[PDB]
Amino acid sequence: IREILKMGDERLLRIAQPVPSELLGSEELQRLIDDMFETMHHVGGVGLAAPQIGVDLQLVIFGPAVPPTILLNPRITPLDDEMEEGWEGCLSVPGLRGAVSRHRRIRYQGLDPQGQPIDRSVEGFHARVVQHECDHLIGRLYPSRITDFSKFGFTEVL
Ligand code: NI
Repeated sequence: IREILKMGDERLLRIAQPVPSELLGSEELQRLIDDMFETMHHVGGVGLAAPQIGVDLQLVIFGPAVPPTILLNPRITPLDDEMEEGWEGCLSVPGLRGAVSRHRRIRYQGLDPQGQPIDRSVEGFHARVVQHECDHLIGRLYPSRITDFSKFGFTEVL
């Protein structure tokens, strides 16, 4: 159970480095992956990005069902311009929720932990989780994507 970094920490604002091919299939990576699974489970997240536990790598884990997925070096492509508002919380932003507008429909690509391509087109909540998780790899937390501040508040008030 590694510590979740909280908003204010410089390490959540870094652009993350790509997982070098050398780590693919490795004991080092598998250990990092299990560390993130324990931590994500101990605090009840549906997602977690390696920079939230201070690990500077393009690696997210996630999974209204979404499959358990370990996604490395991702790239997102919107499939159209349709956008959609939904509630987001973040473990690095305890006590708060915002409404955020994201692409309704995305393709995502990257590598599984063995080096095998991932390639998926998804919609709705599955597309939201992935966009949320990949924003952490470019140093972005949801309050920086809010355009309607009437919907930003403390979870106990909203
Ligand atoms: Ni998050």
